[PDB]
Amino acid sequence: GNLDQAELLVTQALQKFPSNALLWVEQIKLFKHGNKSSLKKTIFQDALRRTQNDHRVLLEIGVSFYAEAQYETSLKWLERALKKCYGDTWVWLFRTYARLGKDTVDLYNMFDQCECTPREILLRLMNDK
Amino acid sequence: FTLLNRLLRLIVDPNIADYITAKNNVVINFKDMSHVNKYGLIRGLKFA
Amino acid sequence: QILPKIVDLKRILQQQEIKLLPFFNEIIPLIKSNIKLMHNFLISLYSRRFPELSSLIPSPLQYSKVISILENENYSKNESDELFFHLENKAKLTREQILVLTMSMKTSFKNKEPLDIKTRTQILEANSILENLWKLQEDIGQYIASKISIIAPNVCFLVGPEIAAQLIAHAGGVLEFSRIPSCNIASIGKNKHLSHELHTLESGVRQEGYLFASDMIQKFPVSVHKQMLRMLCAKVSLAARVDAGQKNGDRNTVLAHKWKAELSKKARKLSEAPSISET
Amino acid sequence: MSAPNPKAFPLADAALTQQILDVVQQAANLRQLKKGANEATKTLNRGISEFIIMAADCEPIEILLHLPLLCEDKNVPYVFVPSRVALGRACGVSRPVIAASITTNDASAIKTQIYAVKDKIETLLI
Amino acid sequence: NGPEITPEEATTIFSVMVEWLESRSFSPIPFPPLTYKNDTKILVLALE
RNA sequence: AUCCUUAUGCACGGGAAAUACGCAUAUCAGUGAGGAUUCGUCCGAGAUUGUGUUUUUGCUGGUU
Ligand SMILES: *OP(=O)(O)OP(=O)(O)OC[C@H]1O[C@@H](N2CN(C)c3c2[nH]c(N(C)C)nc3=O)[C@H](O)[C@@H]1O
Repeated sequence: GNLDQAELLVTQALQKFPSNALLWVEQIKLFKHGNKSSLKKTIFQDALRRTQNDHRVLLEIGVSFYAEAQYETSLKWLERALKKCYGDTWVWLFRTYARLGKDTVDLYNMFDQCECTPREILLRLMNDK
Repeated sequence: FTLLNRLLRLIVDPNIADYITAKNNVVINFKDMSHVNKYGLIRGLKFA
Repeated sequence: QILPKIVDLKRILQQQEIKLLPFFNEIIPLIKSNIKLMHNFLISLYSRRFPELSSLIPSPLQYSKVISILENENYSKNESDELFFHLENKAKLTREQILVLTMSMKTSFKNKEPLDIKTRTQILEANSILENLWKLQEDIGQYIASKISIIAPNVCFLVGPEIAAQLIAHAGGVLEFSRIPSCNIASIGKNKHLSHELHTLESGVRQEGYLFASDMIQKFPVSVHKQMLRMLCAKVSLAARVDAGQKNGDRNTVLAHKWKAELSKKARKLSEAPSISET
Repeated sequence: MSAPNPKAFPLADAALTQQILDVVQQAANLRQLKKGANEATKTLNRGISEFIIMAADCEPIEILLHLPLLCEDKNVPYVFVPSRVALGRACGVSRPVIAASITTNDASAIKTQIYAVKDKIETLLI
Repeated sequence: NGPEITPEEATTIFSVMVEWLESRSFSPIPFPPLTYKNDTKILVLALE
């Protein structure tokens, strides 16, 4: 608790490094209930410019949407994170189509090409929501 | 226009239709006078 | 849980009808976040039914209401002008907003199937939640509108208390509003922006907010509007920054007097126009 | 001078002002600087700032006094310099300027002047 | 006085086009793609 | 001592433009000029007003 201080710990830590990839993920996770809605767009640009590229930034920005809403808007991001691929992304993907429909089996082969309980877990993670 | 946008959507992809509807607003000057064109079609534009 | 928590807060405010306002600050971000959920949750339900309505009707309250009206069985017999009348009367719309609905009604959605019972329930439950939230938000502003002389003596002096109350209810506090940089203010009370909006004013004001409706703007000829938002929007933020600074026990106006004097005198000069030239 | 504004704090001396205003201008020419209040207030919200400089004799002073309370939450140093007219020049502007925020680029050429001056400024905040 | 087309009037109009195009089986015109065959031929025509 | 960066000054050499360049006992202007927006926000310094010259400014050379 006191995520309020986590605002500053990110800041101090991010002043020092900053290009680090992880640190921006927690700067992002913040805006979820960080409730500062204005600057979120500008900060996703910086996170995506500062580290550029990456995965976890793209994945976390994606999830910030899926968490909220707009299951269609979070698709672009998660799909955009794959083209740079690694198991963290696929979970959110199947979740999205669940809130969407009918695409599930065909996407499945891709999974095997990126590889065993990975088939068995996917269901484990599909039961989360 | 509010009809025109719809009809062009029917026959075209919105991104263009929106442009066509927008291009006809403008602000028309003749020497000292000036009025926005809300209602009619301006026939001086190429796609008219 | 909503109805339980909602009923008391309206009465908790009505029972009082200072300490609350700091709680008020916390609340304003919270209500808004939830509404953008429920609104975006209702869209999830009509993606199948009527995909274009998301665009054409932007705000949740007018979207949630049209959800119902359109969903209602009684109107659906067909060749009912009741629909039109209803929209106009019930979920406030202007002629322009209906024309789009009518035609968009033809291309996209299917009336062959009327949405299922489960989903109907969800909508009803979602609509009720939305209404509860919206009422709460509306109530908050009035209470704010009552305290304006107390919390923001300068801002009411320029803009007028009807509006100041609307502004401060957006960031949810004087502090928050003082943080806002002046370019972003003028766009607060803007309904939204869609492609077929079909707008270019004579003014040349691309963004029309709550401030745009104020006194210090529309008391002047139409040519000087785009110059007077900007000139006023800055002095609002200067006023709002002073209000946060000001001690709660004593609030003194005086800053406003300069900032009106300048503004009225400055607006005159823009209008005045050139002195005539020797040939 | 005139009575230096009691709310002005930390107030840089003569020797620090020369060292600060010189950094300002040195950043202006690399366009790492941002001038004015709102431009500076924008910076902090984003999180790119290094330190804020303000005018002490800004008339009335209450219009910038919000910056200090914002800076303390983002952990960003700040100081007042004794005139606005001088700060106007350093930013490359004809006309008076009451606040300015140097920004971050960690590939920058001047990086080592900045850490120098923040080190000096944070001392003043006791 | 607002737009003179009246909502009830509009449906009658817009409905006719909708049936015609569908009757005629009309694919809508796409947006001009970045890679498009005729971009050259259609610039030269247009500029000349 | 070498080397490197930015600003300013004089300068060889190479280009582009003059519908362009200025001037004012004159109005405002980061205490926000003037714009952009995917509507969430984003850039941040000149805009008015009167005026001077603008198919040309100075300077040489040929041929009649
Ligand atoms: O060029 P000259 O020998 O005339 O320099 P000066 O005689 O003016 O005298 C003292 C200065 O010499 C410079 N030097 C000289 N050397 C060899 C040297 C210098 N500086 C450094 N550093 C400071 C890194 N390293 C050296 O090896 C200095 O400027 C002295 O002030």
